[PDB]
Amino acid sequence: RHSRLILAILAGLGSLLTAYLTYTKLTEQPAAFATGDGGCDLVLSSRWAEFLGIPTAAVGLLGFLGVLALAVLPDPLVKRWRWPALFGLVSAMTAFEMYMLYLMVAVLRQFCMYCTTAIILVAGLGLVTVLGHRWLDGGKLAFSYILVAFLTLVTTIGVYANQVPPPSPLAVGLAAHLRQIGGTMYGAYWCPHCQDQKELFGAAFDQVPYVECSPNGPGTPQAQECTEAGITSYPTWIINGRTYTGVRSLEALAVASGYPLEEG
Repeated sequence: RHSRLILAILAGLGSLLTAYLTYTKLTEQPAAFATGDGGCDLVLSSRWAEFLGIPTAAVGLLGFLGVLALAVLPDPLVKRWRWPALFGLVSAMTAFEMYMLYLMVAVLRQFCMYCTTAIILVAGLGLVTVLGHRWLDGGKLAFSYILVAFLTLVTTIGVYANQVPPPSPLAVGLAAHLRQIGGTMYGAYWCPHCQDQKELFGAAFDQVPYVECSPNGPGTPQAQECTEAGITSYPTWIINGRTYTGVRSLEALAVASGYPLEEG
């Protein structure tokens, strides 16, 4: 009943998923499955999927390679520190993953199988670590978690708040011009490319006239308003009667919008 073999076995698998989720991003190859419009295509290609410059998969590698090491190292300065070390580490791993899951539930509204697996794997770990050895302290486990979780979440968010810079400075100037001219961007929410186009503006985009094209996601016919103006792919800008395809630079959009760029 008590075992740390379920640890090394899950931690091994965890290591492999993470390993070639990293190898994928790190070589920019597509994920073995997906590319079916949004999904792992959006998720993996979105920001967040990188953490402090490296792949977030690569972060999860350190996690899954940590938990494996502890589980596989024989009882050594670890005998005393194994089952607390394992706990703190896995606590962190569950916390991170709940925020990742949150990202998918809200503020991506999209899911990834490779990412879901990760979660379930860590959920297997979380069960095992709690039930695979008891201190029967109760109060400390409940505390220790709430600490580590709070420490993970604070750092995690504080890294992802570092991820998006201010909408500066024409980013806001243009978003107000587009709002006034009525130049509109048509795009999906599941579209990675549109997310990129949204990225260039930053928090300024909230002014931009946007038309959500598929309110019911992938595989379902697009909203009428998009089919009326004659959209095919995303993103599409119709600014001043003229239509423009794909992502374009703030400079390129300024030209299409009649915004006066000044450098003298």
